[PDB]
Amino acid sequence: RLIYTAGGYFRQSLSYLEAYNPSDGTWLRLADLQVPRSGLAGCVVGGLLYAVGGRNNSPDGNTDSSALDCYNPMTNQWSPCAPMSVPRNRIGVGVIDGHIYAVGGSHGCIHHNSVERYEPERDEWHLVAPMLTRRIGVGVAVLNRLLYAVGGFDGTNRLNSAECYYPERNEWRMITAMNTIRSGAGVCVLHNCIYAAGGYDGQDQLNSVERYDVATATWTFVAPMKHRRSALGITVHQGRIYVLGGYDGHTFLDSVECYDPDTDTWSEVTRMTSGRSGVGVAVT
Repeated sequence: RLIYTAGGYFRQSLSYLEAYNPSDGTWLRLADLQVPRSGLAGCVVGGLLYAVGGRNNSPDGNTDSSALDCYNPMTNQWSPCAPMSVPRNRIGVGVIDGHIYAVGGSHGCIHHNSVERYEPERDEWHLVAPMLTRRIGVGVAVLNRLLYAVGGFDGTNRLNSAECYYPERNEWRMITAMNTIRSGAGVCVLHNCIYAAGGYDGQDQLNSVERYDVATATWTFVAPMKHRRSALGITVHQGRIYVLGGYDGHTFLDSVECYDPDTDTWSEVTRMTSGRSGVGVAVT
């Protein structure tokens, strides 16, 4: 299994699809995205890598994207899917029972609270209950088949609040808020906890990391990462967290850091071939 990073933005939206091999340290250059996109999200269903939403920021235009695209590692080809009902830049996504939930994001100055669900076996999107909060730059994680939306930016304020979607009741419920306000953080599930790493609080890019325990309903803070970063990509590979790229207020980072939970330590393990922020990332 490899860590795939798709899209991103290094002063313009990017088409790169690259795959990292934590074992031999190699970066594999795969098929370009059909359209350059940043602020997208990545996920995996079946063995298929999906790129969701984002925005095409190009020297001749600036269009937020409703698109869903599917990459097959067995053919090294991209294929389009049915698009979401609205464009969603700085989207969050989670996977539950083989269905892709697209959460939040922006379309122009519209900041979405709407959420929609993609079924790959019918190739179709349907709207579910909207969030309690408009969130762009929202982190999304799935724990025990419940969908968590964490932090983000509602158009006026950045958020430390988090809410939880129950698919069986089609309703959102507020949970305990994070310790720190974070937009553009990396949010993932590791072991049985939700991690929120980095982000932007409206004043500084953050290196802090905190994890939510459902049993205690408490957001604990763990060892901070080496480099402050917002709009970072994040994923879990072989029981460790990987954060990729991001923006630190000056530079688009190519640093990749890896978190080992048994030692509560962050290690810098590789550099991307080129610095970038707002990537989608997944493992397949």
